[PDB]
Amino acid sequence: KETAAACFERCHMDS
Amino acid sequence: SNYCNQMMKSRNLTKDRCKPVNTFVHESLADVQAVCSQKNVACKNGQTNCYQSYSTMSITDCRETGSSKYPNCAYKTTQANKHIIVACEGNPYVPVHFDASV
Repeated sequence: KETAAACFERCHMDS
Repeated sequence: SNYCNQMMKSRNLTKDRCKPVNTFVHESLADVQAVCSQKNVACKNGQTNCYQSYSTMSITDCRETGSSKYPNCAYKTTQANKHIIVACEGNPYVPVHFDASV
């Protein structure tokens, strides 16, 4: 299962 | 296609549905994680585990058009420099939700 922290990075980070 | 249509699909937000709204942050992961120890603010839902960045950050807002529907999701792309508000949780205390930008 994808963690809540991993989900936030996949959905929101684009450095 | 536009950045939003491209990135929403690449990041698995629109491969299996169309998500109405999503924001992408053009800052390092570490600079976003740093917001969890910045300005404590209330979340939209009333919880108190939200934090606002001191600085404005480079962000792209993606929002579905009025006629957009799966599988042909269509997005309007808006680029801006705004402060971000994230909800944080856990050990380490890290971002778990993107609440808003201001």
